[PDB]
Amino acid sequence: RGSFVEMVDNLRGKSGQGYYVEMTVGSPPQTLNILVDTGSSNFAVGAAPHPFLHRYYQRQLSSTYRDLRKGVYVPYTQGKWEGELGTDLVSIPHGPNVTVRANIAAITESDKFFINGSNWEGILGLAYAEIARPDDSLEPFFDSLVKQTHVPNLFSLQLCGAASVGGSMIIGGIDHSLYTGSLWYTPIRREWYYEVIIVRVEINGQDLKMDCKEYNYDKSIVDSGTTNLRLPKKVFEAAVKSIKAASSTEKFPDGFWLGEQLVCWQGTTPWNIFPVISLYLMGEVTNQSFRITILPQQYLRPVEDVATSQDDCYKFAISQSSTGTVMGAVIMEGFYVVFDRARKRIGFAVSACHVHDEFRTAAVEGPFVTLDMEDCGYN
Ligand SMILES: C[C@@]1(c2cc(NC(=O)c3ccc(C#N)cn3)ccc2F)C=CSC(N)=N1
Repeated sequence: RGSFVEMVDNLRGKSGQGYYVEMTVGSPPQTLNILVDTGSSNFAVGAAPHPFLHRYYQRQLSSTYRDLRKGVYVPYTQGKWEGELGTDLVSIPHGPNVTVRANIAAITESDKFFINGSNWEGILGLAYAEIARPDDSLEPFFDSLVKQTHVPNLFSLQLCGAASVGGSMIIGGIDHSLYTGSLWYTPIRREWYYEVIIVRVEINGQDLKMDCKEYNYDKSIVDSGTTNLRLPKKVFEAAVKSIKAASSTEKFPDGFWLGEQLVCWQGTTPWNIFPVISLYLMGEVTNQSFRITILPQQYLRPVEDVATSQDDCYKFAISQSSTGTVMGAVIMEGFYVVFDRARKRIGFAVSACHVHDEFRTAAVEGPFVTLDMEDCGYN
């Protein structure tokens, strides 16, 4: 009840490949590493020997498997998985001491879904039923967990990272050792993705003076399943233009800002020429907001596997989007993030583990006065 020591440090991963938790599926239990994804709502796992997979769900061995006799084709903007739907017994060894009958999509075909060299063989969609495939009748895992057990309807994520990353996913609660200062809550605007409303943006304290509605076009979401802070092209333009201006003692190729090239130094990174980035999020109270600030340490990520270079090369991990803002790993790694489903809100605090230097720190600050925040939501 504020201390979940068993669950601390239960996230593992590799830079650029995401965070995974260990899960078991079936009877007797088959252990699998499962990507933690707040951007989708399906629990889907490798079920055939795709050569990139360390292991896979073997239904024939599970005595508790049930077939739903339904299939599902799930495409993304590059590329896809296809699966056979069913149920089985699932548990999280370094999570609550419980077993749950949940929906499972057994992946039988894919393209560009499994990553070569990755050490995970499935995905845990933790978002809501509205975006479940094939439809909202297919209950997501977390919903099933809460319904069948006494686990409270809340989880929290401390994505730390830095070739291997680490973190904690606290199921059913909050662990206070994971954050400093105070949690600040922003409303979940609708229960499909974890949608939130950005009401103001600053670069090094400087506003952007954009219609806040632009910031949330057509959506702003919190997503552990994406690396980048992804922005709508308009906001991206204004953002980069400002980041360029804040940054203009060094010249960088246009391709770097566009994610088309890496930039390398040899630990001689001029972190301090790079501005901090602040997003004000709708608060809990009318005309009240709060501020989250990330460092260049978050949006400039080291690219490990460059055979062609002996130096330290970095990627600009702020990119343009057509699905609205994606608050991904670049954002979340600054913070302890509480997905308070019970109260339709998302909490942020400074991560006890976030990476910084002796000059600037990731911050969560409040309160602020911000009028017309409702007009910031897109309809
Ligand atoms: C379901 C999915 C998805 C997400 C991912 N996630 C990742 O590979 C990934 C990689 C690095 C990081 C980080 N940090 C997070 N996620 C892979 C496949 C996939 F289909 C679709 C697009 S974006 C999203 N939220 N989830």
